[PDB]
Amino acid sequence: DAIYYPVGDVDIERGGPALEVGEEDVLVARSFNEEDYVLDTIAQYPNDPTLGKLTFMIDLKNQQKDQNVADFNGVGKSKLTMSLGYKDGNYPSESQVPIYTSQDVTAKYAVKLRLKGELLVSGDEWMIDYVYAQLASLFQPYPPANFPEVFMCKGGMKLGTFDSFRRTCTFDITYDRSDLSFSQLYFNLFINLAGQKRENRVRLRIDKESYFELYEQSE
Repeated sequence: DAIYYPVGDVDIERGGPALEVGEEDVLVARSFNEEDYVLDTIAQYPNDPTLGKLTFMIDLKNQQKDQNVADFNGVGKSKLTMSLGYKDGNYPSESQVPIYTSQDVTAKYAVKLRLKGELLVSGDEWMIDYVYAQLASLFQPYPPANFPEVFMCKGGMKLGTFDSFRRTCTFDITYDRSDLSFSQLYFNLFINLAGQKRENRVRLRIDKESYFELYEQSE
């Protein structure tokens, strides 16, 4: 009966080729890091103590903003948000938050990013059921392979390397493509853990090499 949105070993990349940034292109957003940081948050469902499943997503952020661009939601520390419930993998509307918001339909965009780090569950009573990174003009479109709105989707062993028990996933992915159109741009991790308990202490290390850049392309 559950609304359940798994993505396995998927590797989707869309867009024009890597932008060779020229004099007329404009950097409209850039975030980066000077050191590693770790998100460390207990995952659990309020109001439902049913054991065995934790579905959550990560708003992906970097701590430094390029001082020549406007503030944007991709600046800060990454954070974890539970799905609507144990049997509902959707997210509340108020949590469906874009990294960047466009104000001009005619704009064409290019993105350069690196996402490097590690997801770790705590202890030995949980495993990673699925995990994927997604850049898209929609929030959690499903199945993502069916949407041209999905620009980058990297899941499972296409996202990173797991330990023997799938307690950890260590990743280092890049994306560099152009000619993108959107109203709103989303950059997230979508995760589900399966296990024997009601909660887990979840850690996500974002390595200092992680960064995000957005260009408006010269027409």
